[PDB]
Amino acid sequence: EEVRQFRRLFAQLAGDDMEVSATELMNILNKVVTRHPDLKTDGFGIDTCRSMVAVMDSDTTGKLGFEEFKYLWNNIKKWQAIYKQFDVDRSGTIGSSELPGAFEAAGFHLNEHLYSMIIRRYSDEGGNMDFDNFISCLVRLDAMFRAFKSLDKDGTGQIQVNIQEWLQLTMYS
Amino acid sequence: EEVRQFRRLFAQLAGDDMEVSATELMNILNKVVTRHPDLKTDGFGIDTCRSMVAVMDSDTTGKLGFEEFKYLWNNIKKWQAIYKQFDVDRSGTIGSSELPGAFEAAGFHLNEHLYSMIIRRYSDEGGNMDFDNFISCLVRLDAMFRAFKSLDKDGTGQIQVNIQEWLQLTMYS
Ligand SMILES: [Ca+2]
Ligand SMILES: [Ca+2]
Ligand SMILES: [Ca+2]
Ligand SMILES: [Ca+2]
Ligand SMILES: [Ca+2]
Ligand SMILES: [Ca+2]
Ligand SMILES: [Ca+2]
Ligand SMILES: [Ca+2]
Repeated sequence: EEVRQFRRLFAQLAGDDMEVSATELMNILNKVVTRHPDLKTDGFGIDTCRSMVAVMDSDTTGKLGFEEFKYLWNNIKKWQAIYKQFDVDRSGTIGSSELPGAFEAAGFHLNEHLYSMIIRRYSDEGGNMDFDNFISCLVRLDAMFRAFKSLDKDGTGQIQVNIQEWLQLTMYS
Repeated sequence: EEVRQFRRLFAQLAGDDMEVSATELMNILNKVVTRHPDLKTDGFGIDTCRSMVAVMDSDTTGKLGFEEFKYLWNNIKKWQAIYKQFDVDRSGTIGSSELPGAFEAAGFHLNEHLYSMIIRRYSDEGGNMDFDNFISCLVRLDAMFRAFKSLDKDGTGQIQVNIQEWLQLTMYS
């Protein structure tokens, strides 16, 4: 069964301390993207992986346990499919005019101002976003959405935080 | 005069569009750290530089204007001196027990929980933080402190933000 083998894959990757570190994540992600040249990327750098691990480290162990990893992994599989689905011109990258569609297909409805911010931070000089940038952006985006929602359970449209919560949320990412 | 030559240095680095991009920043920072082997680092990666630029891009031009760059540059000079001052064992890295002193010397008084979060995100398996990590952490930390303060001018100890402000603040960094 697929479930059983994924479980084994995690155990194999996590190794000795049984959790996946940012370095362990980087290695499996780069080794996997290489098998997909149709996904333009300069690779998953260590800093990007430490950001993805932190944002996914809900139990604050510093690394990814099975569930955290499973969630991340499935999200990546889903976003990888979307990435290719919306790269209509086969540039191997998500361009400025393909981004809104890709994000909305991933379940994220942002506005013009937010999209421009995203492009400025995760896209290149030509408004192009490669695969590792696309994936890390969405991992972070999904996480920031979840964080806001969990802090606004009554749906008031606003959250209130002190400096310690603020720094924990913004720095550990 | 030093002021005049720094102004020229910025103009030279910013080039054609007269602002310093993340790539332009990365290049000058790496070319400068190399002249200091006493500063252990795997170098300033592009993703780290895009994070530093975004967090410093107060006018949201996507790049660093003279003032933004000047502020960043002076901060780095100041933190570089502190980095060496507190690396008492000359490991070329700021270790777990040197961190609190370094940060407090930089004007940041955090608590145990915040420091542990920092170590988990910016230090290595051995609790060691290299130069590029140290600098990018403080750039971000200083920025998150300023952002909170500007949103809490009455000093109530809390800020209240909607989802759009939240995402702008957390994603553009
Ligand atoms: Ca491990
Ligand atoms: Ca964890
Ligand atoms: Ca495309
Ligand atoms: Ca990239
Ligand atoms: Ca420029
Ligand atoms: Ca700017
Ligand atoms: Ca040291
Ligand atoms: Ca580093």
